[PDB]
Amino acid sequence: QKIAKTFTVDVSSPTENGVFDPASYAKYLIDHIKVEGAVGNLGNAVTVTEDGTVVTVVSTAKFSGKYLKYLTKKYLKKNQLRDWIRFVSTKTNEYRLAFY
Amino acid sequence: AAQKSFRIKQKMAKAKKQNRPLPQWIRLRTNNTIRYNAKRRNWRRTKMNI
Amino acid sequence: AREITDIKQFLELTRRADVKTATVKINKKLNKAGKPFRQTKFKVRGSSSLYTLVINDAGKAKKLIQSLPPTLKVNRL
Amino acid sequence: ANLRTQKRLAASVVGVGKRKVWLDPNETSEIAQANSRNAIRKLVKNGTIVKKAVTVHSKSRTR
RNA sequence: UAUGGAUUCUUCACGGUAACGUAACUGAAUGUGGAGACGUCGGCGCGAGCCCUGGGAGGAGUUAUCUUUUCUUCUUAACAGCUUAUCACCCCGGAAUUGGUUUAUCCGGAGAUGGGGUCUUAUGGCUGGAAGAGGCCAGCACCUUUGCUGGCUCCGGUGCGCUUGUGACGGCCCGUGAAAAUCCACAGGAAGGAAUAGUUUUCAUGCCAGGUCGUACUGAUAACCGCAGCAGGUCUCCAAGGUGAACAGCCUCUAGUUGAUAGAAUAAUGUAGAUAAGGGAAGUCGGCAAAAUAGAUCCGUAACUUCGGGAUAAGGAUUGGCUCUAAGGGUCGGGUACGAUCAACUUAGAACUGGUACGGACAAGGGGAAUCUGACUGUCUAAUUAAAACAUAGCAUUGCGAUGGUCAGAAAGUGAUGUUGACGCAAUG
RNA sequence: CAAAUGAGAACUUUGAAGACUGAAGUGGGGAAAGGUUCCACGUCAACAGCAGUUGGACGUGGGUUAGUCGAUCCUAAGAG
RNA sequence: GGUGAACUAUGCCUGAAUAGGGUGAAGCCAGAGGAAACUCUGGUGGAGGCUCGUAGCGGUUCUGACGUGCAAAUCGAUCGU
Repeated sequence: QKIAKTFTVDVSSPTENGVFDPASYAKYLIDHIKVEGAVGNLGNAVTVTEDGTVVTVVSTAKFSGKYLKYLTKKYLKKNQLRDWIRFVSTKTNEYRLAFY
Repeated sequence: AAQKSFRIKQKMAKAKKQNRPLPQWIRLRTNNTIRYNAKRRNWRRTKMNI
Repeated sequence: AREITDIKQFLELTRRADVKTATVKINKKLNKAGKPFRQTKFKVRGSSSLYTLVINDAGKAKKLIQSLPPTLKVNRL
Repeated sequence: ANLRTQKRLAASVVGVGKRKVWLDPNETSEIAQANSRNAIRKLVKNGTIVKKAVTVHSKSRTR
């Protein structure tokens, strides 16, 4: 009911490469993740926390790794980072952005 | 047919062995007129019809 | 192909004199979502059949593996 | 070269059709040397031979 | 072929009221029973697979803009154990105010309803097989034999869905829809055995062996037959999505092909498709060929008739999109009359809307009034005649009671009808 | 369309396109029949009614593994 | 004096195959009218050498194509079932 699913994304490789802004990516995440069908209605349901190099999305409402990969793909397509970075899950809910 | 009999397979084997051209050396025998195998068979040309 | 339920039937099956191989399989499963327990399957290979004794307790499995005579060829996998 | 055998073998080895088997046009020599199922497996693992993606048949309009 | 288990001072077992249950639990001749062993159609039920579909765990696509989005993996075999069944059967009890009950109307004092049980294991579930496999991912060491290392492989829902299997039924027949090998069982009670031992290899475990022949591939616009790598012919299984009534036509997925001598040009005449102002069969032997009609819903439907039909008669209208409305269901209870969750597609209305268009492609009856003729369905001149010809049911006639009628055979201690018997067989119209 | 192969490419191979069969298929198997056409290597004289470096062609080989699939067993119409 | 039923004709034995619709037979359930006899209505049901129409089987017309053909009988449309 209040089970908190945590999805972590490792942005260390693009951060070190210098072509990624984790803060902007996270901001895009909060302002584009839609709850119940509409964006911004995350009434303290999902949160995004940034440590500078690893962005963690915790959720109590409906949210999925497929959703997160879709959002990340949309952001990298908006920023033209596709064909350069891949979104890959090392472990369950342990995704990362791989460069090489 | 895949489900053959032993007689049919024996005929198969005999025709398979007979279907070969003249050895290169018999053509060089003395007083020899045989130039080529005149009893050659292709599965398309002539049916064994057994 | 035959599943063994009792330890006593397992231990009278061990001493049947037609057993040559005993394979032990270690399994991870789910008792509760937060408590994934370990299961042990002792697969004794007789002539006609393969008997499989199942244990969901690590301690009982340890005691069984100890009480098993070392003469039998045990493949742990 | 003539990689008909290799294409048939790749389809059989990797479980899709010859229409989905993709052979690298720049490794023609390597594929030509590959004349066993084991060598075709080496190639598919090396990425010289790649399973084409399934042609999309979306059900979105139907839904 | 031995060990365990079973069975003995009541020698060849106990239990259950019973249906019957169990790990076993002697059983000869002889006899009997069952399985093998059976058509087709219809609807209904259940299951498998497939289709569809929600969440989640991965990979791929699109991303000017939108889409928690589009596509894809998330599998469980034979076999062993437990369990699970409609139908049947048993026990108690004794029923009209008849009740139970099917989609379909049959069942009950020859014992219904109700309550409690027994059984078949089709079928499903769990466990073993078995995750160690398969699949989906990620990574590592690289003229390296090539492997190894981490994760995941989860949980649901629905249906007049499609196909297959199964079950309980119902319809049909002057048609009632194989045999045998094999296997089991029962009846009977021959033989033999018990107190230091025996009985079974229909209980469990254990040991040995399983010969011979076929097996590749095509199975057809190129592996077969047609003189051929021939537009011909030749038996069968599996069968995704959309539209739609639809294994129609039309477009896609998996899979498979992209093979038919080509290049240039676009004359006449062709072959195959089309369109035509006004007229509308004046053409012609003849409306030949073509056109017109066409799906669904609603309305209306004549003569005649063997009352079943004719009939989709004839003849009219509507049909899109969008936003709504309404009706039609399954799952829980008050101290032993109020509500909540969800699939799902049918039907009927209301606005609004548009170059009045809407079965928008595909698909898809022209109709009527008569005459001749054959009742009909059916059959034939493969390769010029499909008909009014043949057949047919119906009707009628004929022979024959078996040492017989009709018909075979050169004969026969030979045959068909005939595994037959006048409600039959045979011969005719 | 391009590349590779080759003396030579409309026809071979690979990649990219565009298509079609459209699950009572041009797919996956089989029965009869065929008989090695299966597969690899080499090769183009003849054959594939154009071509051919390709092939069901030519040359050389390799390949069909069963107690459980089928025959074998049974009987049917019938044969004898 | 021999050889043919691998085509085809006809029995027999053993197997297999055949969308979706229209009509709506018997049987059964309820209701209405009537003094009665009975008559009528609505459902249900799923019959038929029934019907529209695929696969299949056949071959009407074009007297179409072809007619030194794809073919010593085929091709296309239209048709019968």
